Amino acid sequence: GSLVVKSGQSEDRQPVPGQQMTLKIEGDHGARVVLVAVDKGVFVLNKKNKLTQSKIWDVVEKADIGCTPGSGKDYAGVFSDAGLTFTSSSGQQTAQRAELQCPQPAA
Amino acid sequence: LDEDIIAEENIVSRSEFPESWLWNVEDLKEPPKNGISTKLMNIFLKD
Amino acid sequence: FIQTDKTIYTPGSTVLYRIFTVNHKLLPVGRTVMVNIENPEGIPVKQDSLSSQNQLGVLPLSWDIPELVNMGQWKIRAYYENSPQQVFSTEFEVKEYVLPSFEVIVE
Ligand SMILES: *[C@@H]1O[C@H](CO)[C@@H](O[C@@H]2O[C@H](CO)[C@@H](O)[C@H](O)[C@H]2NC(C)=O)[C@H](O)[C@H]1NC(C)=O
Repeated sequence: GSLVVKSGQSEDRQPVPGQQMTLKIEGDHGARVVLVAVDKGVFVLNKKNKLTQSKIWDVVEKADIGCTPGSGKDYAGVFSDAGLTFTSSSGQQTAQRAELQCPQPAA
Repeated sequence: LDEDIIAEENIVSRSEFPESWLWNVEDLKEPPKNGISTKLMNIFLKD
Repeated sequence: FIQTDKTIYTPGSTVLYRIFTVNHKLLPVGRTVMVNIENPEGIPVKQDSLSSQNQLGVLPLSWDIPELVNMGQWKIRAYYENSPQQVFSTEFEVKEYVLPSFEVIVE
């Protein structure tokens, strides 16, 4: 989607403590949004373990079943490294895989 | 008093100092302009 | 995915936490979640079991920190009911502090 949070007011920069201001929220139709407003001095003390969208895609990429940036030793190695299985009626089929994780590089 | 200063009794102290607040839930059901719903939340600030 | 209102807390304060329950397509799913809160040496002190069905994949919950507590790093661990071996985790700290009034950047 595309959730954006911005100021509703266009003037009165640095408002007074306790002042009413308008929070403007643009986002996808039908979505439910959760909020929290934190002093930044908490984050100056401890900014670890903050969740973000980039870490979400990082967790998904760590859950990927493909292990190689393409190609392969043969047609079977192409599918097996990509994360696919193939089996034909003539007999040609992919290599057997019994491990969930990717093989580790020599490094 | 008559002097050029705010008297002490009507000085109103700031006291709402929590660090984290605005633990609210809202649903985007406003009219979608290009598929985007524009929600206006008028909210109190703290001290 | 677990969001906390702060990354670090005081003894005698409240921890607000929302758990977002999504499937593999990152879309909200309604399942039963088992959540546990563990001490610095790994002792579960509070545990929950709740389903997010008809709540749009959001579990807002709360818990109060006692003043009798061991300061250090505290861990929240969570897993679905139908997948107990896949454990998710995020951390926070408990300390005796007041917030500073300024930030220091070392560049
Ligand atoms: C008393 O409580 C403390 C925590 O306040 C615990 O001891 C800690 O053990 C961890 C290792 O798991 C160390 O990293 C800490 O430095 C220890 N804290 C200390 C020494 O203050 C434990 O539950 C009890 N320890 C003692 C010595 O009584």
